[PDB]
Amino acid sequence: NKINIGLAVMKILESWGADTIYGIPSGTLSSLMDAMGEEENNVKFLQVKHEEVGAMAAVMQSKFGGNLGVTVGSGGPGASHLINGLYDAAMDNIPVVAILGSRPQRELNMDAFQELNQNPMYDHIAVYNRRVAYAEQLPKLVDEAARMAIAKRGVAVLEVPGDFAKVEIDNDQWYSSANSLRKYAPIAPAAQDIDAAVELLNNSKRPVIYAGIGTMGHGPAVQELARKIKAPVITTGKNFETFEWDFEALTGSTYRVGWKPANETILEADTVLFAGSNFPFSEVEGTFRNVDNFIQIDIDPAMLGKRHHADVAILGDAALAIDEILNKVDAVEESAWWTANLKNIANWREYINMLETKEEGDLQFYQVYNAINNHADEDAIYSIDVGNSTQTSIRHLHMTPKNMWRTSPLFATMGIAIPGGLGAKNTYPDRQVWNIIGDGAFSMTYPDVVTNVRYNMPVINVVFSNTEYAFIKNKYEDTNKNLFGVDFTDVDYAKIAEAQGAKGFTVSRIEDMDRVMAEAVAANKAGHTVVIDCKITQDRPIPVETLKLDSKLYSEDEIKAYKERYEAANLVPFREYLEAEGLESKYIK
Amino acid sequence: NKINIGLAVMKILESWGADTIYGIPSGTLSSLMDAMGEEENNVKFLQVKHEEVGAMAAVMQSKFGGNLGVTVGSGGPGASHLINGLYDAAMDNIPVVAILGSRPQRELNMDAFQELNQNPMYDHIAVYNRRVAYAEQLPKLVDEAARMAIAKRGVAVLEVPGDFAKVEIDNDQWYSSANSLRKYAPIAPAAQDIDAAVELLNNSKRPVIYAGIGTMGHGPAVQELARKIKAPVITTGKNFETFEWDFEALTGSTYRVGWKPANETILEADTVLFAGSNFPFSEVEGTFRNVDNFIQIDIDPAMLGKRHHADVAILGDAALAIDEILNKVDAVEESAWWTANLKNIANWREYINMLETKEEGDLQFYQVYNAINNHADEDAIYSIDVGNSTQTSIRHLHMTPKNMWRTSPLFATMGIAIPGGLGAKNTYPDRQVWNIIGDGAFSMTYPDVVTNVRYNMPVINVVFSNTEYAFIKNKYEDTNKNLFGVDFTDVDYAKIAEAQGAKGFTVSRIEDMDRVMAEAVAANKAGHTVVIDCKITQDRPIPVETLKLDSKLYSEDEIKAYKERYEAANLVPFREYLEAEGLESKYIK
Amino acid sequence: NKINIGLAVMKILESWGADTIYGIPSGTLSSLMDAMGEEENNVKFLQVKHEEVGAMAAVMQSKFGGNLGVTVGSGGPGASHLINGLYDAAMDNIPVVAILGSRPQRELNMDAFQELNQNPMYDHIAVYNRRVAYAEQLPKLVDEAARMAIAKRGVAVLEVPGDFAKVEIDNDQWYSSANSLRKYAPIAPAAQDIDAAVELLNNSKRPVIYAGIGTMGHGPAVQELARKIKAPVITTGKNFETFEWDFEALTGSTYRVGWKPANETILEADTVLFAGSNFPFSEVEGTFRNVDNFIQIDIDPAMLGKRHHADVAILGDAALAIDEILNKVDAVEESAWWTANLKNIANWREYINMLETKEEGDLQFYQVYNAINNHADEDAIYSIDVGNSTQTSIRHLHMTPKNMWRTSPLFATMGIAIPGGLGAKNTYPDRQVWNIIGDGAFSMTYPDVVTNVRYNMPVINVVFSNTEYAFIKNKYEDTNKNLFGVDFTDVDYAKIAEAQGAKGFTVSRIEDMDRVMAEAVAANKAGHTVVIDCKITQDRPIPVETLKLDSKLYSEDEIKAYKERYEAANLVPFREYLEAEGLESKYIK
Ligand SMILES: Cc1cc2nc3c(=O)[nH]c(=O)nc-3n(C[C@H](O)[C@H](O)[C@H](O)COP(=O)(O)OP(=O)(O)OC[C@H]3O[C@@H](n4cnc5c(N)ncnc54)[C@H](O)[C@@H]3O)c2cc1C
Ligand SMILES: Cc1cc2nc3c(=O)[nH]c(=O)nc-3n(C[C@H](O)[C@H](O)[C@H](O)COP(=O)(O)OP(=O)(O)OC[C@H]3O[C@@H](n4cnc5c(N)ncnc54)[C@H](O)[C@@H]3O)c2cc1C
Ligand SMILES: Cc1cc2nc3c(=O)[nH]c(=O)nc-3n(C[C@H](O)[C@H](O)[C@H](O)COP(=O)(O)OP(=O)(O)OC[C@H]3O[C@@H](n4cnc5c(N)ncnc54)[C@H](O)[C@@H]3O)c2cc1C
Ligand SMILES: Cc1ncc(C[n+]2csc(CCOP(=O)(O)OP(=O)(O)O)c2C)c(N)n1
Ligand SMILES: Cc1ncc(C[n+]2csc(CCOP(=O)(O)OP(=O)(O)O)c2C)c(N)n1
Ligand SMILES: Cc1ncc(C[n+]2csc(CCOP(=O)(O)OP(=O)(O)O)c2C)c(N)n1
Ligand SMILES: [Mg+2]
Ligand SMILES: [Mg+2]
Ligand SMILES: [Mg+2]
Repeated sequence: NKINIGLAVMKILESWGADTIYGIPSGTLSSLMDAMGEEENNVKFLQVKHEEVGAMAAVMQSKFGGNLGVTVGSGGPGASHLINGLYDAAMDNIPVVAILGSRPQRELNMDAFQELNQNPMYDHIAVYNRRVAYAEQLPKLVDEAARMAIAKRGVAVLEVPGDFAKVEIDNDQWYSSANSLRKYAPIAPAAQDIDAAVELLNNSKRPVIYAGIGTMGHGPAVQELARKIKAPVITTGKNFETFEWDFEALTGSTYRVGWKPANETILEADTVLFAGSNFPFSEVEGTFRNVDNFIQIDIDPAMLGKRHHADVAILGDAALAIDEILNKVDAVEESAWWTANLKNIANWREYINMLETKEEGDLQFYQVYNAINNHADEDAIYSIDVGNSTQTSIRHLHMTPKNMWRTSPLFATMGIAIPGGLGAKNTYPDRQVWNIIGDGAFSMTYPDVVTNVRYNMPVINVVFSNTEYAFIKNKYEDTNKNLFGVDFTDVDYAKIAEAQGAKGFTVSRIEDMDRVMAEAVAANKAGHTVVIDCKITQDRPIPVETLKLDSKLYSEDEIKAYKERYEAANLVPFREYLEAEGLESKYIK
Repeated sequence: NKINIGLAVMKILESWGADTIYGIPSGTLSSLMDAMGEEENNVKFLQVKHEEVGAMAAVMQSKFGGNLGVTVGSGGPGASHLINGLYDAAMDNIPVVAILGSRPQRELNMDAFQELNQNPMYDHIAVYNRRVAYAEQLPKLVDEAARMAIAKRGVAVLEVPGDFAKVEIDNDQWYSSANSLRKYAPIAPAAQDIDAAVELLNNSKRPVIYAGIGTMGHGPAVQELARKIKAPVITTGKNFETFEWDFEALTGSTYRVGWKPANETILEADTVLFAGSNFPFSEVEGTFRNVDNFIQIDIDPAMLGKRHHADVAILGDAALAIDEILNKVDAVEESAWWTANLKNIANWREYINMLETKEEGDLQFYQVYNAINNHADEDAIYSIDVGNSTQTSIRHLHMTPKNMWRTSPLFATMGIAIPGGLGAKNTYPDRQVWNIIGDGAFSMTYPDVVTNVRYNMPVINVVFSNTEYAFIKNKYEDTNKNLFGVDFTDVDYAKIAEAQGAKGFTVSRIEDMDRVMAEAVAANKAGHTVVIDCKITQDRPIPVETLKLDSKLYSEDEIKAYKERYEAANLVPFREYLEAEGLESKYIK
Repeated sequence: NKINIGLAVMKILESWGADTIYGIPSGTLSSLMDAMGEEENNVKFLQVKHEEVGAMAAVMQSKFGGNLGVTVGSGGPGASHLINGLYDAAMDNIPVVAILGSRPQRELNMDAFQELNQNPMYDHIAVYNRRVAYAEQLPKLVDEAARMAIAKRGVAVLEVPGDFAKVEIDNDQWYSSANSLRKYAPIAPAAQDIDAAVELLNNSKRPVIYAGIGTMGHGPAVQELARKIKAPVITTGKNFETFEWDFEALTGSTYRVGWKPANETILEADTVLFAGSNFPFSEVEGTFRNVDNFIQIDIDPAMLGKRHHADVAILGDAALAIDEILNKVDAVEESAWWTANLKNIANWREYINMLETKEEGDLQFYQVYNAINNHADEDAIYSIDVGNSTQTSIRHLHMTPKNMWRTSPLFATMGIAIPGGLGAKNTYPDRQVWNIIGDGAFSMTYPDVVTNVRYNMPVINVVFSNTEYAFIKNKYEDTNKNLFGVDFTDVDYAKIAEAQGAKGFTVSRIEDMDRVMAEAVAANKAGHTVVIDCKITQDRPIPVETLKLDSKLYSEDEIKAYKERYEAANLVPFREYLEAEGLESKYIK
């Protein structure tokens, strides 16, 4: 009883649940692909236009809760095109199997055509990186690659000479260890550490909960704890979906891609409950410079006390920890700290709502997000690209745990949106998927819009056309001293979409946004991939990391100019709200 | 309130329990070392003669249950000398902090004297590998390096420009996260998996327990389980101390560095309980080629089903798993399989004992080990080097859990013995420490014998002088086809020892061994480091991976020659014992 | 017609002149070594005690003008032990072939015993780094490795699975490209650039010639040019042998390992003729801070204008360039600049000679060098280790082009002396070879003294025993602010030497030095390797990089203390000599 090595490989991938391979077919990968669909195998190939899109899609697939992704790249240039997707997965600790094709074994080291040592290529970021030495061990290595990708939460790479998959072996000369896959259940926290945390929280006059994705799946519990001890909630740029968008005590996120409330709260807080987070701006932006006590909860020992000295360290699942704390902590009836924060939050929501609900004028991204909120399904999935217009989505999207919002948050590679949409739609074929993209990022990946069309994976692409980079337009004055230089004409994305078999729309006026969005959604429900080219203004989101509103921190002229520029006449500095409740700023003046 | 960065670094190391730095002082490391012993700091420097010895000692320190080790290497050649120690730690998953000195910041990239990019040097094996960008962050990075070394169980590397440690900072500009150190407690296994294991064990006619270091600390329980279900025990080359050397059912280890019983048992077994092991020879030597069922217990998901398909996979602490299995499994009163094995083991012990107890003649390593057994403390520590004479120690040393036996088991670097002795003696100053070394390995490290002398860390070095490499003398016929070529004259190690301030002994006769060993131990108890130059024969340990004893596997001539060569006339093939109990070989004929 | 791959490999090495392989025999290298000496092959194996010594010897062999060296390291720890030797070769641009042994092909990627990916190990420093993919291509790759090592002037690395060399192939399936070896002849400089150089030299009032090893073989011409235009000569730490030690206008080298004259001259010069040098201290020590014009000659375009802006750049052989300049430049009859320099040099020689010729007292390295000068052959070879006592040899050894002086000048790895002696003696069996070593460096390599003994390669080891590191004792005050901490007892090296089959001597008094040196040389001429343990004082060489002698640069107290400490009462600051000739310092005051 013999079996083709390529088929054995497909059977192994199938056993691990990796039923989708992303890439472009070619010579150095043909032997493997030729076995797909054989003997009832269910592994399918999803062909992309650029390998980086395939790599990112394989990765985003897991981020969205899908199966283990597999991405391939032909010897040399195909393999190197995977880099942005693999680095993203490495930094986000996302499991993914990358198979690098290669010239046949006989050609290795001969300086043959497109023949090179690809082992160095991804050695720095991989959790597994090997060049298959002979055909007969390919199955064992693919099996281990999957096992390692999952166990080590990262990129497992295999360089495979193109002649190996054609070889035949005895069926008893291969096996899958997928049946032995086991994962650790939630780890219960140490009572000693939970008690120390409870004591600090009980004695704090200004507690604040800072929740990262470690709290995913436990938003209701966090909101319950927040209300019990009257502690406002701050979230991370990756964790907005965990909370009800309209939660009374949600202050948003800190720093640039955040809200005004969160940025003011963290500088006035006394005790922080850092739950399931590895906020990267912590040290360099002095996020916790005014905090007195720091309590951290995490399942990874490497993270304990990393972003700030921890007065209390809790090793364990955030869910279990939050529950234990919720049960032991004292209830707080009233709090000036809480009252002041709720008003500060309400003030901010009045501002955001007024921008979103404008009725006429030149289109701004604010109204595009408004239209999305008015037409999106309650369980819609959002694949967000990297840029100023897209990341500001967290100030507008009315999400809940029913949604999923993913991007490239740390490596922050542009072009992640479209790949994300493919991974999502592949995992949830009957679910509404949105790709929110800036024109710069769209320009790096729009050729792959045809991929959604060809594979009947309908998505809604929302493109923000604002000529010059909005975000980049904010780093030649706040850091530099000269002008700018980031111009771009204006290509017709809607026309390009039509040329690709997709449905294109173009909108540039607030009064036309709702209708255009309605037609776009209806078109998507008819099974079409759509591209909405939103010609927006040059307006930038109000800089919440530099709030020029407090008269004790900035001059009248500054405040006046700041308000006029961002239409923020009605925003009120947090200190006013603190003082209105009988409290005083702990750092201002 | 200011503080020297070097001192802050020492305070951090002290907080993590890393109170010993191994290396050689010099310019590119002086700024750091100059702060040692300041403001009551207790971090001490242990100066070696070769940096590789310092690196290996820092690593072996942890292997022996000591504190986190720190090793330093001066810019360029000092740092590169650490390689063998770091690779060993990487492959053994042992935490260790390596600090690479470097030319001052101003000289970087200038192609100055001894100035180079050292980031590539250890990037492949490190769990952390960074070049400090500016003086003020050195404390934070040393703190994280320790946190990462421990959490990731590996090598954390920092390249430190020599001018950084001289800089001063505010005391509030640094902190240690050592107080937040937390580790996961033993993980309880899934009842479902324990039950599946119990069912297989209950229905097995020939069960065998294969225990690796995952069972460290639970030998009594394993021995109890072995007796309850009448399953012989096989151990790994790293796990002998876990069992009482004279346990009735201990068959030893498989393959070359093993015993005859274990090698025959594994080929006749039906069900294997692979507990806490990652035996590297599994696949390439077909260790489990005749097994029917395979049950594996491990705390690392990456290992489940790695060395063989697992019919049952148990994720969890070996201790807890063994206890649960012991409690649920059915007791077995009698077993022909067990009886046959006990006799096979007894036959082997008769052979080994007869070699160890010879009374007169040219010295063989067998009698050296006999002398060690007759004079060593019950809690003696053994630091074993890499070679034929030293590794065969597991066939002779009468150990128990009261002992510790460590070597370089996977990377297998020669020269690990002396460094191991330093790490051990540093951790246990009042405990008997033995370094068992071959002359080849001794020749790579004997200059450091002076280190034990100078720091008053008395150890007993036992050197096997056999001219040509015993092990290497067995790879020019069993693999090659030509002669050999591994000669060495015979230097006077005892004389060298005296020249270094140590006490030297020379012995070449069996009838002189006991007295020499007695004087050596007495000398060590007087506070002296000793070197026993054992001039042994060219005799090689009987090859248990190729037992030429069964008349159905080898010819009369072969058996006759095999017996005469290894004085094994009385060894009896396991099949005879199986048949004597009414059983039949499952593979022979 | 078939041939063993191992033999084909040896035939190829032989054709490239690589007739000596350094290393230690073992399993993963046996297949290759088993073919040595077959079918009249003349490649021999030189067995060392530590692989780093083998690597360094293979490299030093070429530095001393020998054949292409080959060094081997067994899979894992053997290969990693080569690092210090390979990094040295990489930084010095010395050709060398390194063969890394490896577990058999079938074991690769199986996580077998001592099995690992060694491709990352030396990728950063190698000019060629490949893992042989299959047995049949081994010959082609060894051939290319030699071709690349030589053409790229660096380290060519091949990882070779241990089972490949055993395979047989058709004799017509391999060939050597050694017959096609071709090298570029000296490149003639552009007349345009030579003329620009001549013009500057002609118009300079204070010309100085700074000669690096690019001038090797052309010292007489440089000395002739120096005299013709009356330009003093400065040499590099690697180029002393190029000049007659007593040349009237030789000022020595600049910075720490240099002479007083050179250090003062460079700061007073106007035009520098930088010939064949890449002096690493140039920028970081501001060597040329006071120069007005800079003319550089080099055969490597990458070096032109590297160490300083070049007013004139000459691409070409230093010999040809010097000759063209010598022929076109104007002769200079007299020069105050020249006269002042000759007197400054003479003053320095009076100082050095008085220290070297002391008659009685505690031994200092000065008198050891004196004894060497009085007994060494005119064509003696000097292998110098890294340290304060050894590098200061350039202030004392009376060398000429008949000698060869080599060390590890840039990577600066300690332990280079003994390996250098092996490479030298292997290349010149009937030539006197000296290894000058500090006790610290000796302690990292003395086990290999037995290698010279066993292979009958008689060398004279001169060891400076000064307890604490002399050089290191000068970096805890001139850079740090605390005490020191670099103590070492005092082992009996002479006794160790005797134990190794060598002849040991011990000397600690000036009045005994000549006799001891005489007996040592006579013993070496009797075919014995000798070890002279020179117990010297703690005295440090006078710091020429910080001359506290000029009353306009330092205080009376400083000058007085400086003179008393270094017995330099009679040294006169260069400015006095300049002013005596009617000139003025261009920077002092
Ligand atoms: C252009 C751009 C701008 C951005 N701007 C901002 C900004 O202004 N503000 C902002 O906040 N973000 C911003 N981000 C996102 C930011 O870079 C980070 O990716 C994000 O804040 C990290 O969020 P996190 O801490 O929730 O999760 P991660 O960094 O993913 O860390 C999660 C932590 O939770 C732990 N964990 C996981 N599971 C559990 C469990 N069950 N129990 C306990 N612990 C668990 C993990 O071990 C880990 O330590 C931006 C991103 C981009 C691309
Ligand atoms: C020259 C030389 C020759 C050798 N020859 C032999 C030989 O012939 N035979 C031989 O057997 N060895 C030999 N060895 C040793 C061999 O190379 C391996 O290092 C050794 O067998 C590995 O043993 P192990 O499986 O116990 O542990 P490891 O390889 O260290 O693996 C231990 C396993 O236990 C798991 N674990 C850890 N803690 C727990 C826990 N609490 N609960 C559950 N699981 C846990 C780990 O995750 C891991 O999978 C030799 C070594 C040398 C240097
Ligand atoms: C501990 C220690 C201390 C030291 N201290 C000092 C010190 O104080 N002072 C000092 O001077 N040195 C010192 N050195 C040596 C120093 O580090 C350098 O290695 C040495 O100065 C480099 O000398 P170089 O310029 O002659 O040659 P290299 O750096 O080898 O460069 C030679 C140049 O010549 C060129 N070249 C080669 N062939 C030709 C040709 N035919 N024609 C033209 N150009 C050619 C090359 O391309 C190259 O640019 C020390 C070394 C050590 C280990
Ligand atoms: C692949 C990649 N290249 C470059 C960058 C740098 N970068 C970050 S934001 C940005 C501007 C992107 O502009 P666009 O997508 O048009 O978004 P906008 O800021 O205008 O909304 C750039 C170039 C990046 N993050 N990723
Ligand atoms: C650093 C290092 N170099 C080389 C090897 C290869 N090797 C393995 S065993 C061996 C022989 C060692 O001989 P010795 O220490 O004399 O022990 P013996 O086998 O004679 O008892 C060698 C060279 C190794 N394991 N480590
Ligand atoms: C392999 C290596 N390790 C460390 C250094 C750092 N280093 C440079 S000089 C020196 C002192 C060496 O002392 P020794 O050989 O005794 O010579 P001395 O200075 O006393 O004459 C050291 C440790 C180096 N150059 N190479
Ligand atoms: Mg844009
Ligand atoms: Mg030996
Ligand atoms: Mg010294």
